[PDB]
Amino acid sequence: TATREVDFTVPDVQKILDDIKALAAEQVYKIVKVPSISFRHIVMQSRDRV
Amino acid sequence: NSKDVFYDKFRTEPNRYKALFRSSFYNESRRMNEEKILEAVKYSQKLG
Amino acid sequence: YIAPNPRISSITLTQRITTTGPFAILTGSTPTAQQLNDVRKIYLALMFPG
Amino acid sequence: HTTDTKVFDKVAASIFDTVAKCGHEASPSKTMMTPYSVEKTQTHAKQG
Repeated sequence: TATREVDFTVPDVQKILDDIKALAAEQVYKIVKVPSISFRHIVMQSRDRV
Repeated sequence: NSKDVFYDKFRTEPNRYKALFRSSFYNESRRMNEEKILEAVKYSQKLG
Repeated sequence: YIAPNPRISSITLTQRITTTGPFAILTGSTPTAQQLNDVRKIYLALMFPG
Repeated sequence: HTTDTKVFDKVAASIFDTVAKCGHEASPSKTMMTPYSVEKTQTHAKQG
């Protein structure tokens, strides 16, 4: 009669601490030599307008 | 290593280590344990 | 029919330390068929006042 | 403190390499590394 259904009454705190510790090592920036392109040009049949 | 143990009841809980058994170590353990049985079967089929 | 959250009655602080509830024997019991019928009667009385 | 299989593989490989470098050698097919199972001097325990 017991062990019929899974119970979640006791939480796992060690797993929570491990998750927070793993989250502590995230990197939210990057180091680059050139910036990204912000403007591009479309060449029409003209020689002096774009 | 304490021996002052008392027991109360059974329960069922989710397994935290569920995803850890696809590792290479467990695969190697199962594979060699199968292979020893295979060699035993081959030897038995050869001698008899 | 929904049962209350088990965490409301008891709290666990460590693995082997847990608070005890005053109605542990009642909260562990399960109804019979006649008792379930009585519960249905109670809710029928509640949903039709007078 | 991990669940990623790669980290566990690295840990197991380090343990086996350390055992090998001491002059001994341990068979990976008999080495026990698991939860919910303890065996000490011909005494077996599974899930309590």
